[PDB]
Amino acid sequence: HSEMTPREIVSELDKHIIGQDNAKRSVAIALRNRWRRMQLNEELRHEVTPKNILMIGPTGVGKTEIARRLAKLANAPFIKVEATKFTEVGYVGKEVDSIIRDLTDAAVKMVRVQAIEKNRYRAEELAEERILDVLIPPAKNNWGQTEQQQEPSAARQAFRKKLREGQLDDKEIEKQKARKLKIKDAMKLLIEEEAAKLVNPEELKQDAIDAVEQHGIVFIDEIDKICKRGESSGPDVSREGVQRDLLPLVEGCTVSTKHGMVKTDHILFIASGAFQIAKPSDLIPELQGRLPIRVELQALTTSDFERILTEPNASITVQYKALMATEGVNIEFTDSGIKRIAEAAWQVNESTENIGARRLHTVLERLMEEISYDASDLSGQNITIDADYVSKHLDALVADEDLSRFIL
Amino acid sequence: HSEMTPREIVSELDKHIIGQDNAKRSVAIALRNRWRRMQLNEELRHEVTPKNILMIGPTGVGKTEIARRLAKLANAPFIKVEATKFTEVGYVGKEVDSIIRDLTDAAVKMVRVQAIEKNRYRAEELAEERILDVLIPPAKNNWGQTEQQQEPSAARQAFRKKLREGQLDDKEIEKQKARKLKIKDAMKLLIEEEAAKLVNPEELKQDAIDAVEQHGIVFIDEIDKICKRGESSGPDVSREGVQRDLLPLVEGCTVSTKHGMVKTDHILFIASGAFQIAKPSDLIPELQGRLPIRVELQALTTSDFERILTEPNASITVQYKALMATEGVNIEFTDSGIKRIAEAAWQVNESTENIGARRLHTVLERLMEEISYDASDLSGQNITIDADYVSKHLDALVADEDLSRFIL
Amino acid sequence: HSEMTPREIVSELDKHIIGQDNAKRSVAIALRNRWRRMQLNEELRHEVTPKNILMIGPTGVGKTEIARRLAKLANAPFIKVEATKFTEVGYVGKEVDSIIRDLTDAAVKMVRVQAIEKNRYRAEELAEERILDVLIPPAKNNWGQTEQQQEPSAARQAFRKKLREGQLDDKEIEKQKARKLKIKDAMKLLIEEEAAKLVNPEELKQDAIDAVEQHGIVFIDEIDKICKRGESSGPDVSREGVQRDLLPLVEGCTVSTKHGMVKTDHILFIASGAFQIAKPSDLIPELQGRLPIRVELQALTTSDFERILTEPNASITVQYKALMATEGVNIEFTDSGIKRIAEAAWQVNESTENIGARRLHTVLERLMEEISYDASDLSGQNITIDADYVSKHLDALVADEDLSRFIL
Amino acid sequence: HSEMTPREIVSELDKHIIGQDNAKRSVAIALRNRWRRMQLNEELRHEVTPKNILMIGPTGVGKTEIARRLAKLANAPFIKVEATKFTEVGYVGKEVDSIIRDLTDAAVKMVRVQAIEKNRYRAEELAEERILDVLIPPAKNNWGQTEQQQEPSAARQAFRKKLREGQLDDKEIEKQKARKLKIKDAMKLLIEEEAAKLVNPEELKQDAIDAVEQHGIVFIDEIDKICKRGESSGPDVSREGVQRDLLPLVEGCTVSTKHGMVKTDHILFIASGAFQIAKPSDLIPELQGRLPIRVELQALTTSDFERILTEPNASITVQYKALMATEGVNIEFTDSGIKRIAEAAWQVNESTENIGARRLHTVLERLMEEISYDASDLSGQNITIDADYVSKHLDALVADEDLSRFIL
Ligand SMILES: Nc1ncnc2c1ncn2[C@@H]1O[C@H](COP(=O)(O)OP(=O)(O)O)[C@@H](O)[C@H]1O
Ligand SMILES: Nc1ncnc2c1ncn2[C@@H]1O[C@H](COP(=O)(O)OP(=O)(O)O)[C@@H](O)[C@H]1O
Ligand SMILES: Nc1ncnc2c1ncn2[C@@H]1O[C@H](COP(=O)(O)OP(=O)(O)O)[C@@H](O)[C@H]1O
Ligand SMILES: Nc1ncnc2c1ncn2[C@@H]1O[C@H](COP(=O)(O)OP(=O)(O)O)[C@@H](O)[C@H]1O
Repeated sequence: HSEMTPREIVSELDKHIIGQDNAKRSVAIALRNRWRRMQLNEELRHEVTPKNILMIGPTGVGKTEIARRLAKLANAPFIKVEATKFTEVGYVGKEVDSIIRDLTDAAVKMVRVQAIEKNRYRAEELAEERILDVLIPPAKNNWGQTEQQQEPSAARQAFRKKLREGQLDDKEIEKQKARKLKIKDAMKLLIEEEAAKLVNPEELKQDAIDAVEQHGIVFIDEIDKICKRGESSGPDVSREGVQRDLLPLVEGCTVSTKHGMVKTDHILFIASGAFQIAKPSDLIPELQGRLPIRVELQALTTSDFERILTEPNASITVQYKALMATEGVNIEFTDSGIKRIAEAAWQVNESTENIGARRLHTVLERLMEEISYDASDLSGQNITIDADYVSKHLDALVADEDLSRFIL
Repeated sequence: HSEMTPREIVSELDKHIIGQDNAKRSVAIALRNRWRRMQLNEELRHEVTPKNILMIGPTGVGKTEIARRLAKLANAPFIKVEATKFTEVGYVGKEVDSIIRDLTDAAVKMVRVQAIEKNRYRAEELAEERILDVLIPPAKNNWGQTEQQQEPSAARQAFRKKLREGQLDDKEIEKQKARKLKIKDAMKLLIEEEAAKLVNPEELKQDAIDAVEQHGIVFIDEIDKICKRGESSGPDVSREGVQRDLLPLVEGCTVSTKHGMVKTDHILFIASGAFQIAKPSDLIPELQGRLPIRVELQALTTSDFERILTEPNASITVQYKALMATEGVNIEFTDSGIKRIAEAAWQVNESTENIGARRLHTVLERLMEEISYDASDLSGQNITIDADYVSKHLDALVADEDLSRFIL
Repeated sequence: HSEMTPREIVSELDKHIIGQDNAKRSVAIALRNRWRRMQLNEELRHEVTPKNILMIGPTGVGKTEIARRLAKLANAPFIKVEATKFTEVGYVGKEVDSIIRDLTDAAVKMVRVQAIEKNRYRAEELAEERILDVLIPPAKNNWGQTEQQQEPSAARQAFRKKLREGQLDDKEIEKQKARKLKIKDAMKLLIEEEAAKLVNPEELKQDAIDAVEQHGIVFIDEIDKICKRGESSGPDVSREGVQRDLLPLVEGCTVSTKHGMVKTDHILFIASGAFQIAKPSDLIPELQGRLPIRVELQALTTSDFERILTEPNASITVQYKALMATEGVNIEFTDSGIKRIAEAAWQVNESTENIGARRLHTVLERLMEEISYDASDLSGQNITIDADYVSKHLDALVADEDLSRFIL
Repeated sequence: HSEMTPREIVSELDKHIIGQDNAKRSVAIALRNRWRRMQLNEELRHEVTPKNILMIGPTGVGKTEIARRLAKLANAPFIKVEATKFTEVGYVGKEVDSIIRDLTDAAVKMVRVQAIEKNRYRAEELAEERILDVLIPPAKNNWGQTEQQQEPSAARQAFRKKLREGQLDDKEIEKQKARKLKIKDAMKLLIEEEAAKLVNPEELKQDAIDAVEQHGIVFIDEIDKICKRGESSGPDVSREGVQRDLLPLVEGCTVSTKHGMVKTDHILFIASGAFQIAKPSDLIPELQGRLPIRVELQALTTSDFERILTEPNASITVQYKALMATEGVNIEFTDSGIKRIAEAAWQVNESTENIGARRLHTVLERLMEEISYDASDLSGQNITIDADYVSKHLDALVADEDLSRFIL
C-alpha cells in the first residue's frame, strides 16, 4: 500500500525509535518489497515471497517497537506471539494456527473500528435528518427545484444551527423505532441507527482476509527459546516441535479462520531472539531458509537513554508533561534533570538486572509519584524537575540495591 | 469516568481500608490517569498506556480489598485471578485469555444488572397503565387535550391508589398474554415484558465491551509464585511460561470473547505478591517493564486490628450489630472488648499461622457463636460485649494452640 | 488428467529443479500411472493403487521442490506434513486424519480460487450490462431482431468505450442493491454479485473432494524420524505408533472432512527422509509395502549451485533482477560473480552446518542487502554484480565462522 | 445377504488369495452363519452372535486381504483399525467408538456411491428429456394415444439419435434453472439435477445403520500388541486398557453415530496378530470368549510367491501388462522370468527383513522402472521380461544388502 521509499520508512521510524538504524533498514526493505512485488507480472508474483527477518539483540532495545511502528506505519494487521507459548501443547495448549486466527481477529477489530471513522460523518449528516424531520415534518411530497428542500434552510437552517447543542426535547421517530423518546437519546439512538446501513458484511469481513494475506506482520518473540540447548533432550523435540509447527506458516499454507480461508504465503515474519544460549544456526534448516534477513540490535547506552526520554514523538517525558497539564500544572524538565533520570536507569540495570529502556518507565514513574498525586492541589504552578529534584527522589532508592529489586 | 482527584480517591478508599496509604496513593494515581488520558489529543491517547501496579506485601493486609474498592469506586469491571492457576496448563489448563473472557462475563452480568435499575422504575410505571387499562378501559379514541386523558386521574386515581397495596385481584390482559391471570401476577408478568422491550439488546452487550476495554481492572494474585526459584528447573519453564503467556495481555492485544472482540491495551493491571522467595526483579524483563509502579504494604498491627474492627463502613462489628438487630437484640461492643478481640486475633497469628486480618473474622465469629444462636430468644434485650465476655469466650481457645489450628 | 508422457513430465520439472533426474523419473512414472489407470477397465481400476514413493537424500537438495512442482504441474492438491508432528499425540496431538482434512481445505481454497478465474471475465462482462442499463435504460420491451438491441452499440458503445477508464461517476442500481453508490463502486459491488450467482455452490465443494480423491498428493516429510532407533524404547512405541496411525491413510480408508467424506485409496504419497540414523527397512512392514518406489537424491555440488542460481525459471537471480527493475535499476550478474556466490554458499555449508541449497538464498540476500536498500536512489543505473563486488561483500563474513552461524 | 455356501465362498476367495485355505474356511463359516441366523426364529436370533475370529500369522501373508475380499464379497461395510492406535488415549487419542463411527462413515460413503450407480440411468433416460423439450417444445397439452408422445419419435427420435455426441448448442431450461447455458453444461447441469429427486434421506442414511448392524466387518490389526508383555507394567494396563475399551464393541453395545444409533451386537470381528511375543491366552478372559475362532496362517514360500505374481485376478503382473498396454506396449513375462522375480523377493526378505508378499510389489516395481519410463517411446513393441532381463535389473541390488534396505 505505502509508496514510501526505504529511506522515507526509516525516517518515519526515526520518529519513534532511537538508534538501531540497521534493524530499521532491514524492516524498511521488507516493506518496500511488498510494493516492489505488486509492480511485477503474474508469474513472479507467486514466486517472490516475503524476505522474513530475524532480529538479534538484548531485551527492551527496540525489537518489538520497531516492528510495531513498521506495522502501524503501513496500516498492516499486526500480531505478537511468544514462541514458548507453544512448547507446552505437547501436553496441550494453543495450536500455532491461532497466530493466523488472532492476526485475523485483530485484523478485523481493525477494519471494523476503522469503519466507524469513515462512517462517523454519515450518521451526522445524511442521518441527523431524522430529528429535523420530526421538528419540521417535510411538505406533503416535496415540490422539486433542487433548492426547494434547500429553501427552509431558514426554517430548516434554524433547526440545524440551534441543534449545535440545544436539545433534551423529547419527540419521536421510526423495526425502525416509532417508540417515543428523548434527543439526548432519539438523536443518539440515530448515531448508530443510520450507519449500519452503509457498512456491509461480505466485504468488511472479506477484506480482513485480504489484509492479513497481503500486509500481515507476525512478530515471533523469543524464537531462540525454541532452539536446541545442551541441557536435555526430551524438551528439545518439544522446542524443535514448535519450530516444525511454525514451519507451515512461514513456508506457505492455509489456515481456517471463522472469517474465511487465510493464505500465509505473503505474511511477513519478524522473529526475535537474544541468542545468548543458542545461535540462529541452531534453528532448523527449513526455518533458517525462511529467515533470510539477519539484523543485530545494540544494547542501549546512557546517551540512548537520554534521547529516548525526550526525542520520540509522545515520549514518556512529553506524555508526563501532557498529563500534568491536564491537572493544570506546568511540568518542565531541565537537560541535567533528564541526564540524571537516564543515569539512574542505567545504574539500576547495571547494579541489578538489565531490562533495557523499560527501566526508564519505572524510574521516571517513581520520580513523579509525588507530583502525580498532588497535581490537583498545585494547579496554576510551574514545577521544574531538575537534577536536584531528580537526586532527592531517586538517589536513596537506586543506591539501595535490594530495594531496587522491589521498588525500581 | 470519575472526576475525583487522586486525594479524593484515597479518601473514599479510607472508608474501607485501614492504613496502607502508599498503596492507596498508587492505585489512585492509576485511576486519575484514565481521566488524564481522555483529556489528551488523538495521538497521545494511543501512546499513553495504563501504569500497572505491583503490590508487594504479606497475606491479608489489604491488597485485594484496595483493588476491589477501587473498581467498585469507578463502577469498573473487576476480575481476580490466581496466577498459579495457569501453571498446570503446561499439562492442560485454562488459557490465559480466559482472564479477559471472565472479565467480560462478569462485566456483562454487571452492565446487565445495572440495566434492571433504570428499568425498574419506568419499567413498572408503564407496567401499571397495563393493569389499569383493564380496570378502566380508556375511551374509544382518547381526546387530545393532554389532560382530558388524565381526567380519571379520578376513577383512574382510585385504582392506582388502591393498587399501592390492595391488589392480588384476578384479571386478564395481553405473543402478549391474552391469558386470564391474577393482578398480583399480571403485575409480575408485566414487570418483565415492559422492562425487556425497554432494553436495547445490542448496545447492552456492546457496552460491557466498552467497559472492559476502558475501565477493566485485572488483579493477578500471587504473581510472585510464577517467578524463577533455585529449587528445580522444569517448573521454572512453565512458571516463566505463564509470564510469557500473560505478556500479550498486559502489553496490548486482542482476545475473543463470546460477546465480542475485546482489546486489552487499556485494562489496568494490579499484580500482587508476597515476594519472600522471589523478588520483583525475578519477573521476566518484558513484565517488569509493564509494572512501572511498585508499592509495598506493611503488616497489620494490633491498632490496625482494633480499627479494622469498627472503623470501616459496614465493618464486621457494625454488621454483627445490624444482624442482631434483625432479631431485636441490641448488641454493643465496649472499647476494651474490641481491644481484646483484636488482641486475641494477633495472638493466634503469632502463635500459629499469620493469616493477617482474615483472623479477625474467625475470632469474631467464634466469639458470637453463642449470641448468634440465642438471638431470637433474646429479643428486646441489651446484650453488651465487653472485655469480660470476650475473655470468657476466647481465652481458653486462644491459649490452646492445637485447638486454634482447628477452631480459630 | 495430464496426458504428458513420463519423459515430458521430467522435462517440465527440469525447468525448476537442477539434477536429481532419478527422482524426477520416479515422480513422473507416478503421475503417468494415474492416467494409465483411467485407461483400464472397471475391475482393474479398483485394484491398481498409487505407487507411493520414498525419497531418500540429504537436506535441501530438491525433494519437496520436485513434489511441489509435480502437483503444481497436475493442478493437484498438495499438502506437506512433518511426520514428527504426530509424535506428541501420544500425550495430545493433531490426529493423523488432519492430513486429509487439510489436504481438503487447501484443495478447497484451490478449486474456489480457480473459480474466480472463469468468473472474472463473464463476471464483469454481464456486470457491465448492469451499469449500462442505468446509463441508457433499454427500450420498453426490446425488439427481438438480435441486432435491434445491439443498436446502441452506438449510444451504448460510447458508454462502454468511456467505461474503459473514465468512470468513478456516481449512480444507482439494484436483496439486490437499490442504493445510490458511485459507478466505481456499483462496478465493484457488481463484480461480486454477478460472479457469485455464476458459481455452483454444491459442485464447487463436491469438486474439491473429487480432486483430493483423484489427484491428491501428500508429502510426509522426515518419515525417517519416526522409525525405531537404538537409543530408547518409550519413544519408539509412539514413533512406530505414528506409523500405525498413518497406515490406514496409505492403505486405503475413509476420513471425515467438514466439506464431505473423503477416501484416500488414490492419494499419491511421497514420503521423505535423510536416513542416516534409520534405514527404510526400519519402517513397519505394512508401510514398506505401501512405498514400492525408492529413489535417492544426491547431494548438491557447486556446479549444481551455480546452475540453481540462474538456470531455473524465475530463479532467485532472475527474481532479484526483476525486483530491482521495479526500482528502475538494471542488475546484471557476471559468470564469475555467480561462480563466487555459489562458491561462498558451499563454503559456509562445509565450514558450518550443511543446509543444502537453502544456503544460496541467505548468501544471495546478504550480498544484495546493499543494493536492495539504495535501489530507489539508484534508479536509471546499470549496477553490475561481478566477482569483485561479490568478494567485497561476502568474503569477510564467510571467512568468519561464528559470524556465519548468525549472519548467513 | 449372500446365499453362497462356505465352499463357494472359499472358491470365490481363491480368486484373490494364494493358499491360506484354513483362514479361508474360517472366514467362510462366519459369512454363512450370518445367513444361517436369519433363517431362525425370534428368540434364537438374539442369542446367536457372530463367531468372531482371531487370525494368527506373520506379516503380509494374507490376513487383511482375506478379510478385505470377504467383506467385498458380501458387499459388507469394512473397516480396518490398528489396535495400538488407542494405547495413547490414556494421554489422549481416538476413543474406540470411532471404529463404529468410521465403519459408518465409509458404510455410508458406500450406500451413497452405490446410489449413483443405480441412479445413473435415471438421469440419462427419464431426465435427458430436459434438453429434448427445449429442442421440440411439446404440443400445447399432448393429445393422448399412449403412442402420441411416441409419435415424434421421428421428429423426436431424430433429436435423440443426433444427441449421441453432437451438442455444444446453447439453449436453456428450468429453483429449477431458467438461466441461459450450454449443453456441454445444460445437459450436465441435468446429470445431477434430475437424480436427487429419486434419492431420499431417511432411507439411504437409515440403511447404512442397517448395513453396519447386519453385515459390518471390523478388522482389528495387531491385537497382540495390546496384550501383556513382561518388560514393564505401566504400559500394560494401558494396553489391557484398550482390551477393556474394545470389550463393549464385541460383547454388544450401542454407539452414537451422527447418522443414528448403531448396535454392535452382530458386527463380525476379525482380530489379527503375529503372536511372537504374546499368545492369544494373554488376551483378557472376556475377549478370548468373544474370539471363539482361532486360525493360523502360514508364511509364504517361493512357490507361493510365484503363484501370487500371476494367478490372482488382476495380479500385480497382470496389472503391469495392462498399464503398459495403455502406452501401446506389449509386455510379456516368461515362466522363468517370474520364478526369478519371486526368487529375488525371497532373497531380500531372508537377507534383511521379512515383509511377506509386500516385497514382491517393490521388487516388481524396481524391475520395471525403466520400461515404465520409456513406455511411451516404445509403442508398438513386444517387450519380453525373461530370466535374463530380470537378472540384469535386480541381481546387483538384491546382492547388495545395505542397498536393499534402501532401494528394495
Ligand atoms: N531504541 C529504542 N527507542 C525508543 N524506545 C525504545 C527503544 N528500545 C526500547 N524502547 C522502549 O522500551 C520498551 C521495550 O520494548 P521493545 O522496544 O519492544 O523491545 P524488546 O522487543 O527488545 O523488548 C518499549 O516500550 C519502548 O518504548
Ligand atoms: N488494611 C485493611 N483494612 C480493612 N480490611 C482489611 C485490611 N487488610 C485486610 N482486611 C480484611 O481482610 C481480608 C483479607 O483480604 P485482602 O484484604 O484481600 O488482602 P490480601 O489480598 O492480602 O489477602 C479482606 O476481606 C478485608 O476485609
Ligand atoms: N535441485 C534443486 N533445484 C532447484 N532448487 C533446489 C534444488 N535443491 C534445493 N533447491 C532450493 O532449496 C530449497 C530447499 O527445499 P527443497 O527443495 O524442498 O528440499 P528439501 O525437501 O530436501 O529440503 C527449495 O526452496 C529450492 O528452491
Ligand atoms: N496369500 C496371499 N495371496 C495373495 N496376495 C497376498 C497374500 N499374502 C499377502 N499378499 C499381498 O501382500 C499384501 C500384504 O497385506 P495382507 O495381504 O493384508 O496381509 P497382512 O494383513 O498380514 O499384512 C497385500 O496387498 C496382498 O496383495
